[PDB]
Amino acid sequence: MCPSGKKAREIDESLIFYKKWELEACVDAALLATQMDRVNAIPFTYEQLDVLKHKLDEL
Amino acid sequence: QVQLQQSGPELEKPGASVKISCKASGYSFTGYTMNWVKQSHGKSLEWIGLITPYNGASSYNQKFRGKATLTVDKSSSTAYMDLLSLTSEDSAVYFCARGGYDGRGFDYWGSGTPVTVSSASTKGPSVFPLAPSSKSTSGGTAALGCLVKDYFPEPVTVSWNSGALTSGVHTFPAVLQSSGLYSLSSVVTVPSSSLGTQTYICNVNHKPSNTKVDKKVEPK
Amino acid sequence: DIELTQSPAIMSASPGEKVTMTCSASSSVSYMHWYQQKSGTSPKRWIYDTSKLASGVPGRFSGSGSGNSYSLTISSVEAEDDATYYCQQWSKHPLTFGSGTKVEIKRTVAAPSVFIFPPSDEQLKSGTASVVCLLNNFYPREAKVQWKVDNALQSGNSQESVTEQDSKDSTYSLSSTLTLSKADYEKHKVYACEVTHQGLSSPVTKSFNRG
Repeated sequence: MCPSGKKAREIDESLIFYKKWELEACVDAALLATQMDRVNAIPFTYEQLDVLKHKLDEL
Repeated sequence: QVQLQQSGPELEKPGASVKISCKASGYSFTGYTMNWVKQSHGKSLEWIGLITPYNGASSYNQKFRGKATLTVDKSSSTAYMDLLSLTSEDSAVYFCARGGYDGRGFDYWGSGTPVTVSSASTKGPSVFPLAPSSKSTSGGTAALGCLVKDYFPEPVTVSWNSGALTSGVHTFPAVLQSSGLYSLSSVVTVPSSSLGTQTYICNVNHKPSNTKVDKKVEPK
Repeated sequence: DIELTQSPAIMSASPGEKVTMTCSASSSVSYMHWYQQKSGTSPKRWIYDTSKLASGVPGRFSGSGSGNSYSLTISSVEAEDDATYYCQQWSKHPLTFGSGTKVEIKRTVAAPSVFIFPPSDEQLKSGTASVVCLLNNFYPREAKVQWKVDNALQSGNSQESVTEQDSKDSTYSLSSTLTLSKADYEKHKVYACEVTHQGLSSPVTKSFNRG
């Protein structure tokens, strides 16, 4: 369950303060596919990145 | 052991820039974000921003955009922060701090880099003895110390007998004189019976003026 | 930006007591972290993810809270807990910190032991003279000092400085420094400082004669 109010509407830098589990719950894969180009400019950790990469493989 | 070793105190004229550094050891540098924080003397903490060393991506607190630039050198596991066009409101202590795994706050912090922005120039302390007597004999416990006068910028270090002596010691906060210079005392209480034999030395380090000074403190 | 309001600003606590400090966030926060900082040291991660003990932190610290109200609890306070504790929200960019709750430890009245130091010969030939008055290991923090030269109540020339609370005996110490010209120092003979404090039933004076 994405916490109330916390669902990602853009792939932007305020996602850096999402926990691994919150990324998984709050970031729809479609969204992420279309704003893929943003990710490599956001200072994500290797752990956060693992989760985002898992999302895109769901697809 | 994880360690974040920051560079020494800086003194810069209004309008200059300065690059401070943070060398990480004891872990995998690219495994963790690195963060910078500012603390104004006597104040709260403000987050400046962070960076992931692997690819150099970064993110800033808007308030610090332009004021600060974060970079890293992976091959020396060192993180850097450039502070531009300095004013007196940038005078503060700046920390680096590693972000704990998966967002668990900042789990290791560096010692802090104090930066002073002023027009005045470096001066080193003169270091005078605060010597005991029968005007410093409280039933076989006596007091003595060093007075470290007229210097700039902060900070100065003091220890006694080269770290040997810690119990009893009080090193006071520097005070800003009208001179526009700083000054502080360090003291320590001891038993009277120890004065004949034992000999006491304060050790003064002032990194900015490259002053390193040991005053033997004796009675009379 | 998320605004964090910590209270009380200053908490004073008798050892053994159970005490809680609060951090109100201006809007909703997913996780809060807390740091202990002691005068002159880097902050140390104390509680993280709202309620988990960071490595090495004694079990008597805990954290809780939901949504907007977070709290940090010391279930049995101890001399070494004297510090400032900052909350930090990890929820909305940019990260923000409260301005801290400072914890000072209650102990019993302890009068200052008082010592006076005349200006050193080395310093005199400089041009200026500094007489120092030390008040050692007292509690609580409030003390009055007064300088008097040949019984003339000084004023304008002195400056005080006070240590942070000791983490073992919980006391303070304070210095007062009277600064004069070689000239005005060479004038008079009797230099004293007079101290009053809660734990003194009358003023302690420590004086001396250029001699």
